[PDB]
Amino acid sequence: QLHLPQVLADAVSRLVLGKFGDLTDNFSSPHARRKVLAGVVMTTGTDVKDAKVISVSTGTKCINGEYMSDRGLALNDCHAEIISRRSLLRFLYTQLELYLNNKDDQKRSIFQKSERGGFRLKENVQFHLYISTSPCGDARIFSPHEPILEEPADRHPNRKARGQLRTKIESGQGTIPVRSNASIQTWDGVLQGERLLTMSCSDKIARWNVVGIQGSLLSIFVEPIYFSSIILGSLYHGDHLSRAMYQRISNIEDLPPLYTLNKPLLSGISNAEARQPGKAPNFSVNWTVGDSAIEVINATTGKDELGRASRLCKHALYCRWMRVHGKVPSHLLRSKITKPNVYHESKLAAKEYQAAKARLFTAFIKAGLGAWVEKPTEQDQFSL
Amino acid sequence: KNPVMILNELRPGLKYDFLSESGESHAKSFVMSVVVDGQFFEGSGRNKKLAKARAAQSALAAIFNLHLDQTPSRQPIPSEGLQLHLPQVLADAVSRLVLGKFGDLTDNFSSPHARRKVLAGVVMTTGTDVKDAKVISVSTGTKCINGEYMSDRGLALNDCHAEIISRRSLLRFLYTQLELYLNNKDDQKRSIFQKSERGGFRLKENVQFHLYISTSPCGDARIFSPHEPIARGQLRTKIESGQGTIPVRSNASIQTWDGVLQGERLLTMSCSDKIARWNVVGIQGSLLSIFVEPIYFSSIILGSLYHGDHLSRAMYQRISNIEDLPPLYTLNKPLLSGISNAEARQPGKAPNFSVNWTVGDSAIEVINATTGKDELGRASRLCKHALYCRWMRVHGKVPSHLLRSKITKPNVYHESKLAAKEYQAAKARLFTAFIKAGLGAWVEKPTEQDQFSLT
RNA sequence: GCUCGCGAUGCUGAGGGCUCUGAUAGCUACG
RNA sequence: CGUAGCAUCAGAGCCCCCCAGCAUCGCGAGC
Ligand SMILES: O=P(O)(O)O[C@H]1[C@H](OP(=O)(O)O)[C@@H](OP(=O)(O)O)[C@H](OP(=O)(O)O)[C@@H](OP(=O)(O)O)[C@H]1OP(=O)(O)O
Ligand SMILES: O=P(O)(O)O[C@H]1[C@H](OP(=O)(O)O)[C@@H](OP(=O)(O)O)[C@H](OP(=O)(O)O)[C@@H](OP(=O)(O)O)[C@H]1OP(=O)(O)O
Ligand code: NA
Ligand SMILES: [Zn+2]
Ligand SMILES: [Zn+2]
Repeated sequence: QLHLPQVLADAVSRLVLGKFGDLTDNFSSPHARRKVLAGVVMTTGTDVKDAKVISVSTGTKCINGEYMSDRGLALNDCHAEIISRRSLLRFLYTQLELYLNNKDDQKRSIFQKSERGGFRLKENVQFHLYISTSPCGDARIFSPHEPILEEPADRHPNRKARGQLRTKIESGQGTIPVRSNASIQTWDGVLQGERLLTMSCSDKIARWNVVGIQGSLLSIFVEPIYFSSIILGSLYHGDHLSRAMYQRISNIEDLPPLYTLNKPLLSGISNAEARQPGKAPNFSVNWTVGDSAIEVINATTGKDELGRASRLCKHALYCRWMRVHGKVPSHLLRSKITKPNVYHESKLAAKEYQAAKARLFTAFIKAGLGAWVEKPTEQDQFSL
Repeated sequence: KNPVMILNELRPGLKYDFLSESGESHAKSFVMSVVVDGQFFEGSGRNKKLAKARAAQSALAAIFNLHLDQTPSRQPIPSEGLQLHLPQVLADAVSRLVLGKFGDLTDNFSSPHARRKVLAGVVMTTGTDVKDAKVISVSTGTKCINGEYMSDRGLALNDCHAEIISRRSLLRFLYTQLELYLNNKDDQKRSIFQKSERGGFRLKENVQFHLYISTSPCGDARIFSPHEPIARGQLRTKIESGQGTIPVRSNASIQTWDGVLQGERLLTMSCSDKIARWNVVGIQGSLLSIFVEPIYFSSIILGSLYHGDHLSRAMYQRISNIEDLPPLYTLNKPLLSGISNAEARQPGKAPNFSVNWTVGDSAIEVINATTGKDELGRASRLCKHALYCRWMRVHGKVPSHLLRSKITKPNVYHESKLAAKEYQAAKARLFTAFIKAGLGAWVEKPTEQDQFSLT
């Protein structure tokens, strides 16, 4: 009921589990089967009374190359922790609309207006990420197993494999370094059979630890937001996790003025979670506070089982962003740059988020850790 | 509704024969057959139930009327003279023929070179029957030469994407056909060429070439989403490493030979764009155009990744604004079809070699895609030097008054090419059409590569 | 300490095949 | 009113084949 780091971790684990149970008919629903669960919890104080479960999700798979959407209707990455961040973005958009509904609703929105233009979180509002296991890539690859009291730390931390950017590789096991032989995916290349490379969860969480979790579109309204803590339900290796999350790019420099290399609390839970039996389900559930029920997405297609777009896809998010843009006065924008109303350009209007991304990519390259691998440029050239 | 189930309700006593299996892992291919009302049908797929469902598809479509029609899966018919059969049946015939001949050249798909990502081929039609179609050439490959291996003297291939190799081996077929006409007064009836009223030669009537590619060609014809089938036509260049393409920016300088080893790479055009180019200046190239009138593909069959709207854009529609073309040149609008038993995607690395074979060769030639030369470092039969040698042989034989464009004592490859006045003018109009459509400059590779001579 | 080459034992998303079980939509046959 | 037999999903069991990294250990070499 109080908040020192271990009981905070145990509390967020408790909360995400319990919310998941409520949404799955006390874990009796067919959509309770999972190999990885992840969740976001918001805190407003030292009291579990004030702590609320912002989102929950599951999933261990990414999209098949054939199913990338040139309209932003599919989910590329259904690892449970990626999905939980996207559900958090739905919550952030909803809180912006709650804010500017009327001057009486504004006091219940988590945002205020900011001295530097745009909007920011109100004080002592924090976000905690929970994952039932360690994130693929640098935080996991070297030790995919529960730790032991006997020699817990890494015996070879100076190997060049340590810290490397690594891609999930379509149809292959493992997470693969960005070998210096090629770095450009092409849309036609991938449809043909080049395997879709998707940066590992450890790398995405490092990137969120530089540019914030709110993405580029939301940064046009809101100052960057960062996870206060990362809590792992099993497979917690501290040296590996802290390497993966921030310590490998401490060489980053020249970040634009609100951005920083965030170093959230990392922690495991008291009673580590149990490896779930059975095959891993091919679906991913997701829930954001203020939803009546879970949404279930087929991870390999990026869409629900009837083929509808997720409330979490590029296109739905873009639509949320436009709803808010329409209600935001021109003077209150964090960027007055004008860009056409296509997903890719609208993102380019986040000039200093883009600059931050550049410093990130440079830090990895200078560090010898490889060049970040992006999606085919055609992925984001769509309109509403 | 599921085809196997519908056919079971129709003819409940179903025996499906399992015709054995090919490949392993993702390159698995099963074939499943059934006999309905006396006729014998086939289906191909990665897994038995898909092969079975496609056999049942052939069944219900052949014995009864068609099936589901997604719409992008249905095909643009050609510009005029809808000659050769139903579009789908011609498509499936062509794809079977190329796939068969590839089997023949690879000891029924067992040889080490049978493993491939893209298979392409050219098939010649001479009548309305599909009995006397004939495979002219067969090729594979999805890689290009590295600039470290380009030749100042014409001994290396630049581009080994399957369809490009297919066209060049076609050119070998065309030199052979002219040599056939010339070397004996009687072999003219056997040839595909005849003398042209405008001078030079032209193809005999109803001789058509059909291009087959196991996938939509790289570049603009592939920039779309296969499962949302309901988008701007830029030019693109192949990238330094691996398959696929990126669009060109019009403001980048044209290449100069040493300076594109020092700086920006020696970029090569995407297959979608090269095939639009072929739809304007024809497939025979410039040298052959000194001897022959322009030749055009009549069909383009895609063994997978077919979508009618985007293929149409990439092949002709995106330069429908071209005008002022030389005599005999046109914007060719061929048939665009997919096939019934479409190929599955095989995620994985593309092989490093390119197989090529023309009708008349006795065995495949295996080229290292990255060196543009064969297994033993020799120049292939397709490189610029060898083709110019064929062309010079043919120039030694044509009387000077039969040349469609006058040239005497040819010495330099580039000079001989420049002699093709009208072809170079059609090339100029194609480049103009692309620029004025807002789609980009053609990346002309440095012409110092063509400053060489036979001896 | 690392890197490179060779070797060994394991670890960690695809494809394929076969068997069982429940539904759902069918289709026959018989009393 | 039942039983038997002849596409979908959904779950379970037994196999085969990848994947390109990673761990641990050996051998040779270089820094
Ligand atoms: O991490 P994910 O949840 O999978 O989504 C991200 C996100 O794109 P979307 O929020 O539009 O889906 C990034 O965009 P930002 O949030 O940083 O604005 C984008 O990176 P870019 O903005 O630089 O395009 C990145 O795509 P990429 O992999 O090309 O970096 C993409 O990750 P995935 O492509 O793996 O979904
Ligand atoms: O089949 P490709 O590999 O695409 O070869 C063509 C062909 O070159 P060669 O005939 O010497 O092999 C073209 O020549 P023509 O058929 O038009 O005579 C030439 O175009 P030029 O007319 O400008 O020589 C073009 O090169 P480019 O892209 O520079 O126009 C070149 O394609 P590659 O250069 O990519 O091999
Ligand atoms: Na990107
Ligand atoms: Zn992950
Ligand atoms: Zn190509």
